[PDB]
Amino acid sequence: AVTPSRSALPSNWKQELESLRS
Amino acid sequence: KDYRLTYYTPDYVVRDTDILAAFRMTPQPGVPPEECGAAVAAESSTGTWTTVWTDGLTSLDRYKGRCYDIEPVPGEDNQYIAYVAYPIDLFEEGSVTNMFTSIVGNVFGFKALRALRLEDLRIPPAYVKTFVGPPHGIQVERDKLNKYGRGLLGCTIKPKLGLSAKNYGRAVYECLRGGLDFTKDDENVNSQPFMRWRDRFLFVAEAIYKAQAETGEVKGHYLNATAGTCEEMMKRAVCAKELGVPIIMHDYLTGGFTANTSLAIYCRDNGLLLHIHRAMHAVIDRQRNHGIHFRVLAKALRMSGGDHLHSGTVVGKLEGEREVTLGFVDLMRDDYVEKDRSRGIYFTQDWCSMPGVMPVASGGIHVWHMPALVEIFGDDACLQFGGGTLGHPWGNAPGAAANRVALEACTQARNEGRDLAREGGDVIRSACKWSPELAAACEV
Amino acid sequence: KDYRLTYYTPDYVVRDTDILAAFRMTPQPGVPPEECGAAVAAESSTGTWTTVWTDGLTSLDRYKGRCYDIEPVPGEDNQYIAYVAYPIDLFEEGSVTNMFTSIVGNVFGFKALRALRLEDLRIPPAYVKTFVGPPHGIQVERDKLNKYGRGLLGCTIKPKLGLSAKNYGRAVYECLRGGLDFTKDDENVNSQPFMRWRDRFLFVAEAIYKAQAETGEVKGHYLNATAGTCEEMMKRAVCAKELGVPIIMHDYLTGGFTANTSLAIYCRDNGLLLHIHRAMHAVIDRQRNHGIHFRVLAKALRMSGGDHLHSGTVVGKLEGEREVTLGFVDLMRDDYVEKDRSRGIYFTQDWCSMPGVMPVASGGIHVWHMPALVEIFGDDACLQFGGGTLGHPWGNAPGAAANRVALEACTQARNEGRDLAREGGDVIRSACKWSPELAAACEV
Amino acid sequence: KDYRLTYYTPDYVVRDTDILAAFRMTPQPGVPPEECGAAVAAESSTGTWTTVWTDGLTSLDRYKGRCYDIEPVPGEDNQYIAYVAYPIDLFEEGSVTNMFTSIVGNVFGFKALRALRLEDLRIPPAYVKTFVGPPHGIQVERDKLNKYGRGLLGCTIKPKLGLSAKNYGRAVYECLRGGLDFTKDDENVNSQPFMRWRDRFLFVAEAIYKAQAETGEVKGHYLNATAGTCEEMMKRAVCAKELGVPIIMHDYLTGGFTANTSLAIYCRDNGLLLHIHRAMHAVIDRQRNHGIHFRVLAKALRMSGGDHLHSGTVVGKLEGEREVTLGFVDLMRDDYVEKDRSRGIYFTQDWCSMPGVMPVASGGIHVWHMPALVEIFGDDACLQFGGGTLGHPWGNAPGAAANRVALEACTQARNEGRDLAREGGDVIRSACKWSPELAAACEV
Amino acid sequence: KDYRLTYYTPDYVVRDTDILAAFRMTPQPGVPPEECGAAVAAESSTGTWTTVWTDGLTSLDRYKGRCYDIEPVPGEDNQYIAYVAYPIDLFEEGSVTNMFTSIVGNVFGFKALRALRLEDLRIPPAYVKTFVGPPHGIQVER
Amino acid sequence: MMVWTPVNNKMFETFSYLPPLSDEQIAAQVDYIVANGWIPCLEFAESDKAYVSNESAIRFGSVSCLYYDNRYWTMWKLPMFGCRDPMQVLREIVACTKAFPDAYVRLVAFDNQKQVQIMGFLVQRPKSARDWQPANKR
Amino acid sequence: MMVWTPVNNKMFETFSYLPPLSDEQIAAQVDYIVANGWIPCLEFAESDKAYVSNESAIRFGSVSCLYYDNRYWTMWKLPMFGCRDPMQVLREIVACTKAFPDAYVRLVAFDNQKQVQIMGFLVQRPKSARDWQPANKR
Repeated sequence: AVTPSRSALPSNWKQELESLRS
Repeated sequence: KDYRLTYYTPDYVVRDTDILAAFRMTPQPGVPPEECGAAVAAESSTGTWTTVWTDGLTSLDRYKGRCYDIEPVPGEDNQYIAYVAYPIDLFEEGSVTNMFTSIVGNVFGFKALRALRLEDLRIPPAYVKTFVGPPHGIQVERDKLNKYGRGLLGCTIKPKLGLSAKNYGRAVYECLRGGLDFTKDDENVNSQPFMRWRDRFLFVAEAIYKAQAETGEVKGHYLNATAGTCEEMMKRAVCAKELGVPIIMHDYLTGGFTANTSLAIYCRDNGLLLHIHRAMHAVIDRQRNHGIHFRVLAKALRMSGGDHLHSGTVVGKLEGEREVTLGFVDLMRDDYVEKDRSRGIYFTQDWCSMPGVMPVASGGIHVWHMPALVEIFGDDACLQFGGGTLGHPWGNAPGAAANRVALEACTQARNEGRDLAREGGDVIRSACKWSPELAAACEV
Repeated sequence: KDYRLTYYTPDYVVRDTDILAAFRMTPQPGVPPEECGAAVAAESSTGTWTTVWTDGLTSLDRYKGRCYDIEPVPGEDNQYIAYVAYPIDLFEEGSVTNMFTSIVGNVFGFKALRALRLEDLRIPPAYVKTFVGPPHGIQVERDKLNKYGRGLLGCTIKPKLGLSAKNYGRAVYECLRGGLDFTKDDENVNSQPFMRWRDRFLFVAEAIYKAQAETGEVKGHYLNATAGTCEEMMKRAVCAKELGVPIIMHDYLTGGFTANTSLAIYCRDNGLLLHIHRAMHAVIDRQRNHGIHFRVLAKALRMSGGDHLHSGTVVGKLEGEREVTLGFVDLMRDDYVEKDRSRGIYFTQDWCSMPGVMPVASGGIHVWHMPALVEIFGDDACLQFGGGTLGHPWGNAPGAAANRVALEACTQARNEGRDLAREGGDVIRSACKWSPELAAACEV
Repeated sequence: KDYRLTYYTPDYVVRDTDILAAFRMTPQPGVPPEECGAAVAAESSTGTWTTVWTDGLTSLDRYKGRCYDIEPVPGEDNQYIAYVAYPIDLFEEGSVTNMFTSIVGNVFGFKALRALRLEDLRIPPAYVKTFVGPPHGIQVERDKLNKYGRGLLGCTIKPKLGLSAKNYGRAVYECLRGGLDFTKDDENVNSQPFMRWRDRFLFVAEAIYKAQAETGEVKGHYLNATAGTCEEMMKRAVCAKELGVPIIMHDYLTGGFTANTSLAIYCRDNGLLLHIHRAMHAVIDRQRNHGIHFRVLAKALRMSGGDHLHSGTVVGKLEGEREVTLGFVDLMRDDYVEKDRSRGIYFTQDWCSMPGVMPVASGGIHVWHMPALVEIFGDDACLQFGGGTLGHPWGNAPGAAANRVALEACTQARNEGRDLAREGGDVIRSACKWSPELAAACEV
Repeated sequence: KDYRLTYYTPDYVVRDTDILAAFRMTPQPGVPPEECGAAVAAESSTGTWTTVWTDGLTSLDRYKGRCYDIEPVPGEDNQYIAYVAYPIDLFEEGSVTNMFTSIVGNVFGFKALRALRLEDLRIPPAYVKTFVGPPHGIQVER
Repeated sequence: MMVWTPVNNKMFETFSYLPPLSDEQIAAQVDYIVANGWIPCLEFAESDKAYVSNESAIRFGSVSCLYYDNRYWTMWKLPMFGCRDPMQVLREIVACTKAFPDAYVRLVAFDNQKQVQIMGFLVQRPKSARDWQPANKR
Repeated sequence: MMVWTPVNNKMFETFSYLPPLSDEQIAAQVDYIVANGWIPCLEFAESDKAYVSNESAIRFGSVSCLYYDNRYWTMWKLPMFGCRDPMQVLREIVACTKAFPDAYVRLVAFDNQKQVQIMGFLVQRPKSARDWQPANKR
């Protein structure tokens, strides 16, 4: 198993998800 | 018989089909190491004499084990590792019973030795493929149980109210409903006057199906099939089959390899999982100078067949004893294991796609060992809790629920890249904030 | 779990139905003997901790073994004998497997102990009567074999020309024709590429019947039934039955008690005699401070069932090691054995008419040990000759004949009132005058 | 042995009960055709001599095959069709094994021949009625499956993610749910270390029942029963029976006719359908000058018993190779087939109400072959799609749905009187307008 | 399916547990020997096409026979010996039926070949020991 | 990339993956039946009896293999022996659906030569059935 | 001292005893999947198909051992071969729940080295499901 290096999500990821859900 | 020049052949080239053995050897004072290694290779028909008497046999010309290497043990003054090669023609195909008879049957009594311990065996691919092996193995087991990406959780049932079959089943139900994958017959619970086996099986089957209806997850209880006789043992395995329950249990060292292999084949033929308990292993495997190290007995079990194996605890052990435990856990689980002396692995072992066996670890008294267990074993293990679930002040089901929360939060934190060696206490305390069951277990 | 006061109950009155155990116990330094005896009585569900953690069970309330006496071993400084009583309700009726699981299943790993050896067991009449036991026992065996008033004689077959089944049978026939009662499959000869079992059985059956036609005496060969599985094992036992041959063989410690008891019941049901070989016993029984003394394993075998049992040699042993051997020979053979510490007998054993087992002794290289063997064992024993018959210069049949003459002359001299300890050399030399075969064996 | 006047009897009248054979025959240069036809009729007990040696038997007076006609092959210069009649008394009733032993057992090695191919056999009504034959046949199969008026649709499972039993079953579920009638074990998938048979059977049974619950249509998967032994084979057939699943599979040429007939009888007795795979047929049936043409092997299969048979693909074949394929498809399916040389049918075959076998055709890579397949095979066929379903960009279930839409639109268009040879592209494009799955498959 | 670079691996080292096959191979004219050896190694699920179509499987990543050597046949002009290694995991223990199904089940129909003969097989000790074998054999019989 | 839905997406064998056959499409199938000399017949089922089920298998020992309940539907009147004109079948389809508005209706055909059912495809789904999808089944 | 409730308290294997994973918690698990070279895939089921059941066993003989229905769920599109960025999985989670609002959705992962499913944990519970408890399950 390799060490899981983090991936900062895109700045609008919260926003992108909100538009999509609607 | 122990000529030292017939049997100690230090320029022998090891064949691929040979069975290799590494004996930790303690010669009687004044007996040279090459003579002892040769005597162990020879299995002389005189164990009292320690000298050749009747020499020249067709059991001792081409069917002879050869001592091909003797090494000193560092830090010891009278101990050696003797490496013995055995030709594959010596062994009955598919018979663990016969391999132990051939290798350990007589040499441990030889008078030229003061002490003798069998450390490791190299089982060649040509011998490995003669065995049916584990009925399912770790992968198939996870597919059949629908359970991925964490350890499995068990607990032993020790009822507070009686050892009757009905109370036994009530306790099974309470533990399983709370979050445990499995519960466990105690290794001595076979069929007694206080609780006859078929009554136990029926009430446990009601409990398993009740907790399964309630949780919506697959549930099991290791139903002990260990019996006085093969016919009684198969009567119990057949009963489990007919109840449609997932798993049974055998004490392979006290029942025996002949019965264990019969049972493992029944389980392969009828889709039962086989949990293996290792009672009496410490009679054989504990003393450093004499007996048979557990890694050999685990390798034997993997060949004879078992889907889970009791593999000890790592609570209270030093790093060096933990290196050893992880060595045999790799021999249990992996396809290919490389030679690694510091983990006590003396031979490269190629399992040649024989399915691995799930180690079963004793978790400690409490849930704070959960980060260490997840870090050491990884996901392919059952963690057994001996009183985590039941020393819990609110009873079996919240205790089960506290163990499951702690395992899952440690699993989550491990996948998120956190260091469980450092941050595991911080993982548990953070799960205590939203889980009242885990918070009550950590109050203890 | 190891309270010392729940489990160490010196005032306890031992019951008629209790199973008693005597453990030679080596506590870790600083751990008092009463705490260790109690821990062994308890069999705590934590073997790493050595302290009470989860206390209060219905498995620990009425089904608890009790340590009722702890006695120090004279001349030792850190060793004690702990006596543990177990209620008969703990045990599955007729299951040696379960008896071992209950008594030796877990305590040999307990961390408060440095070493632990199980010396003796008192098997109560109420437990003894649940076992089928030996298929025939010595008396039934002598009546069926028509052989009275001397030891039996057997030899292990080690051919000088090949290990093929046909050459194996030639050597059997040759050994049997000269005067031996039995010959012996080697314990590892099960069914190999060089010699498959059913071919071995057929050629041995021709040899047995040839030597029987020739001698006019009943003849046998111990046909090894030890297999990888219970089904294969019973395939072999059935083959022997159908050949109508007298005796088969099992390696009870490597096959297992579950398979051995199944086999012993088959043998009772079909009139086969069952020879028992004790391969791997020295893995368990050799070290004084740890394991399980052979007398316990012999007692287990008598319960599981065997008509003969390999019982060692007394060649090369001191008088004190001989006193031990004669102790377990009495536990094997007799109906009632009294407590006798100097013979290592810790408990009065009442076999309650369970048939005795015939010990099988390794005779030495030569025939000059014959007076000592007859004096020590008496008539109820098989004397096995490992190369008496075959180190003889004229071959197997005169070697057999030399062993039979020496046994019979020593038997005659014993019945006449002669002292075989003193006059045994004079008995052999006097038989050499009229027996050319015995005279040629002596020349060696 | 090859007298030419004994065995070549060109005025013989063919009896109704005779078995007829047509051999395409390539004589060694200088050997006349009448001598070769007679030699094939005779099956001389000397195959290297090529001449009469020991003449006059009761195996060669009334139990002799007679060469009753030799014809030249048009366009060939050294090839002849020899017609051989065999009396029905030569043959074991109901044994395909014995008919091939009698007809093709020896003559293909005869030195007077350079090459020999068995083209066709006339199986008489009197021999046909001795066979159990196919367990159900096409009609019964359609009634049991409730599926009328179109081809059946299959696909072979080649999982993208693993060959484990669980992943195998996931893929089965995804294909079946989308619209396929069947999925297919690969012919080599029997029971391997990566996937043991009983695990495969269980997960496939869950998949079949899941897709059946979802679609409301009867679903199957051809579960490969091919084994090393008849007992292992029947163990698998019994497992399928107990799962209540509809269909199993056998590789009749590599398992053998003896095992295939045993299996076909089990399937008749327990209502299982039997899919037959033809692995190794090209070892025997491919070369034009030597071997046994597939139509003979198909006729053998219909007698031995199978409900479906792999019958090739007609993709990539010329009109003349398509004439041949349709010939043996008629021998597989129909009750009465007339002599038709241009379709390679050399004999009028009366199946005498023996049930027909469903041919299984490889459909191509894509769904545009659907009009040709429906036109050539008609409705009584399974069309297998090897990557139509799985080369589809949206995955297994829309790929299955795209194949089912295309089959059903081609079926609809055929019933409406449209010419699928001309208008099949127009049928598919018109179904693409309302089916997004078919439109995405045609984008490829 | 017959990529020639996936399946023809001329630097593969033969394992001891592999089953080896030697195919005498007659390619269709214009089809190079390395493409034919690879096709026999691959047992492509298209036998009419003789070209890759659906590529990427877990039956074709670790359970693949590899053509590790192609040699010319002396005196012949269009015949080659192709050597194929098969991993022992492909085979059902003790089942001759299944070994022929795995090795000769499909490739003799492949259109890229004009003719194909299976000359020899190397049966490894690890596979040999899974078989019961002859009931007695020559010695026991005598 | 769309997902074939597992919810309420029941199929009824031949032609159920096509749009529901119009009256002209049914008439053209009946022409195929008549030209072949086949005998049309109508069958119907309420929704709970429309698709395959296993409930009778509770009574069985180990013989469920290829047994399923609800393969048989209920016959509407009689097989239309001597049917030559397709307008009789279309009239009978209307009459069955009028008598049984909550019923699936299937058109079957029998071939008296081969003495076997030879067609079966659905001609009517009930509006009140939620079990099936209106060809926006994705 | 509280009582673990037996009513409407269904679990869905790994991580179901934790609070529902937020989008950041799902993204961090997807990072674990990607770093290991594993292949994420989504699966979904309606509430009546979501948890283990025994109904197919009516057809069986004595072979129900470790058989259970509803272990298989329905795949959403395809395994995301070559997935490197976690925002694709998060987008696909939203798309599946939008198409199937009454469905449980689970995220699985496959390890092509060991050729086996290696993860599976739930990412979405349907609001309309009464089968499960909102972490006030006591």
